[PDB]
Amino acid sequence: SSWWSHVEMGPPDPILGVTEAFKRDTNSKKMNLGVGAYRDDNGKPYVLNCVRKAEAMIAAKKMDKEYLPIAGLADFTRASAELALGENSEAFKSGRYVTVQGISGTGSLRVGANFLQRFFKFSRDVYLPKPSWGNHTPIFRDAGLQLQAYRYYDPKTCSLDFTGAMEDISKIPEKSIILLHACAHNPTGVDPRQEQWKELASVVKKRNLLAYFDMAYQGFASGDINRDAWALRHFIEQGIDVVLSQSYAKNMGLYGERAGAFTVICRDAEEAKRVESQLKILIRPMYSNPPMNGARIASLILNTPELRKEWLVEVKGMADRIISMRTQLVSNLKKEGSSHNWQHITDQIGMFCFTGLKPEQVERLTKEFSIYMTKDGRISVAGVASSNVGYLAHAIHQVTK
Amino acid sequence: SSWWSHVEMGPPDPILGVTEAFKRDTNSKKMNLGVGAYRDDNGKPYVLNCVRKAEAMIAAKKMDKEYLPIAGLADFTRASAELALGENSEAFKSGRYVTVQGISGTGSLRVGANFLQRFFKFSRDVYLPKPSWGNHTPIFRDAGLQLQAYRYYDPKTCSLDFTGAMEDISKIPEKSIILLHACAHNPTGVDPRQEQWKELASVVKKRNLLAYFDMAYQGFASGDINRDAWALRHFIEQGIDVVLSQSYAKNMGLYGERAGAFTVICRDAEEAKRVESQLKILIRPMYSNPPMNGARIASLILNTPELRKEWLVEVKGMADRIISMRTQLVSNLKKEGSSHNWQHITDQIGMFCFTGLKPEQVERLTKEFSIYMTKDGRISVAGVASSNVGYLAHAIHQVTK
Ligand SMILES: Cc1ncc(COP(=O)(O)O)c(CNOCC(=O)O)c1O
Ligand SMILES: Cc1ncc(COP(=O)(O)O)c(CNOCC(=O)O)c1O
Repeated sequence: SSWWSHVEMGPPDPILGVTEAFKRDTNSKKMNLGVGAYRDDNGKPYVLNCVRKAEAMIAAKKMDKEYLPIAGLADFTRASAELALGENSEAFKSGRYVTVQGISGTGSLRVGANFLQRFFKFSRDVYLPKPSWGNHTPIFRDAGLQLQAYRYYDPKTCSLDFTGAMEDISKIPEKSIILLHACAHNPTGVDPRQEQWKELASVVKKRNLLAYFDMAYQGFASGDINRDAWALRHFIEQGIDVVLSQSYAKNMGLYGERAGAFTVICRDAEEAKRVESQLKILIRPMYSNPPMNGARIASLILNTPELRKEWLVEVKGMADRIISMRTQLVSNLKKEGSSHNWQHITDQIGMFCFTGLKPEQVERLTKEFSIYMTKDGRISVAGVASSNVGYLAHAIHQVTK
Repeated sequence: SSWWSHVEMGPPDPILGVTEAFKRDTNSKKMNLGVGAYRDDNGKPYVLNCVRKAEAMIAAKKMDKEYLPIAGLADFTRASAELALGENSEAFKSGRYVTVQGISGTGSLRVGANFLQRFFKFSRDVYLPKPSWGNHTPIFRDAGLQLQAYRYYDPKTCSLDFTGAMEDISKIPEKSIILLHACAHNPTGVDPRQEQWKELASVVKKRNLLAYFDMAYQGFASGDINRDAWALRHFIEQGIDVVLSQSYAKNMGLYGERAGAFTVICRDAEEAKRVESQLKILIRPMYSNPPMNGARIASLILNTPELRKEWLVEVKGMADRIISMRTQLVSNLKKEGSSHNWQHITDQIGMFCFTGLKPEQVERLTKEFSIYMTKDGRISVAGVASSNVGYLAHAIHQVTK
């Protein structure tokens, strides 16, 4: 009897645990469709061109490694607020925002969850779509709030349960918190239609609910960043003061460097100035100040005309390629002799597909073909190259056939 | 009445807030002796030679930016455990350790604080020296444990209150937690003497207290890393299973990149394997995985014969130079006509000096000479160059004279 004799064996990460098991496999044909991670068309991890150049200039500068303020790099902070909101925005123009550099999306999400825990005096409840990205549950629980749900997907029709959503949303108690994904819903690939987004807005506004936007895939739903941010900005200008988490993990392909941000839209420049201070008191006893590299790459890109330009060409190339792969998937499916309807595959947007495979089929896939995906049937199409689309097709067919 | 109208203006960081105010000053002679941060002898932020080369090789490799496991870079993890413990160690030889890459010292400290909160079933109390590094209070409080104190420094004699320490320590309730600094006590510069460390050990062991070591300055107390780790290893081999936080923020001069680690010495390889899993469940809903750059630089240095070698030459050069500056300080003091006793200046070890200046003197210093330090009278000698030792001396004298 030791200090830790009572500490039991906790299970591997639902998602993250998929790269683990993937690593270990000896099949030369294994494919990791586990986490939303882009592979170029050789299915080689891809580092954007503009990032490679952003690193070169920093390099060249012979920059110091001195501690960054508790809120992060001013320049990255400010440039993110902008990417989120648009430069014309009254919110942005007026300075009624506070943006803190955070530990990528996951970290922004959590500083955010702990901020609310601490200053959101109106409710302990955070309402999450059904289904949501797995980590939302624990981020929120470890922070100290309660979890609730609003109906989102409908597996019968492979899309948005707009009447059911509208119903749960309409009954959320005034002033609770609700998590909405900005675009490329994870895990479903289904997003409200402009029109729907206008309606959600109304009911959100009407119930005076605190809107919390998870924006990890901006430029991944349509190949266009301003378009992707539509719903977000439509809210704020409808008079909704949101909170949001942003990640550069996928759109900049900055994954392991970890760069993200957390923002609060307040009412004044003075309120923003007051929240900033508190965000900083909260963040100090956490990790004191954040990782400088990712913030530095991104800020040079966002703030360098040519670097941003290149950035959109290449954020465009990624969205497209995911599209050719969806296309081609469906195609081989039919070509392999698939009897099923694979329309959702090319219907869905973002990095994933929500295929509908049942667990024994997901399991056989892993075991017989070395194709690694989460057991909810979600596969990352992000991860498919011209070279293995055939292989996935076949596999999919065998196990389904 | 907004969401955040009730959120008040919290004060600037006690330490961190000193770089802020420093930044803003227009005096060409301002000096920032606020945070423990090394400046070369031009008093220019210094990036070690071996780091500059570590970056070059990574660069050259054209490494990917893919997500790292929840526990960090295996290689950095393992190499830190070693730097902490020594390669001969039974602890290390046997694998009864779990090391998680964390968000520098501050972050390791907190993962650690939350781990305890969650699995340390024996007490909610963490006993901190008097005085301790400021952030210890809030790290620990935000995590959820209670704070307590053991007498440490004695301002009458400018040293260790060994009878008072021994007394408080001897009365700590069995199984509580106690934070001990490994070397270069922050803020005092006073460390137990080998002999004292042997005695602390006994009373710790005897009371069956959970020893928590904060090791942020290894190679800063003596210019020698193995020596610096003496007390730490002496504990474990006396049968004490500790927990420790390590930082590479000062010894690698990796400040803003943020690389650190948190370790638990358990009883077996299987227990270690069980704690690892739980550490990872805890860390996932936090920041999902940590900043890859610092971990990558450090691991190439620690694990490259030539890179480590260079590393010690240069960790030796930093300790030395801090010594010449202390020396010279005292010297000018006398030369400026100082009536006081400045023996503690050269008596103390590490990055700081605990000068004894009262707040009105600290204040005048800031205001008349542009010398920025914390109000506890602590100055970072780390920060003095051959060029400004004269200036500090004078200043010190004026305000003291
Ligand atoms: C919707 C959503 N929000 C937020 C995030 C967080 O991403 P990051 O922390 O990498 O910025 C992700 C990241 N996902 O990919 C990795 C995983 O499941 O852990 C995500 O899908
Ligand atoms: C004793 C001690 N432990 C732990 C730490 C944490 O250092 P880091 O998080 O930079 O690794 C420090 C860092 N101090 O310098 C910066 C500050 O006061 O915030 C320290 O002195």
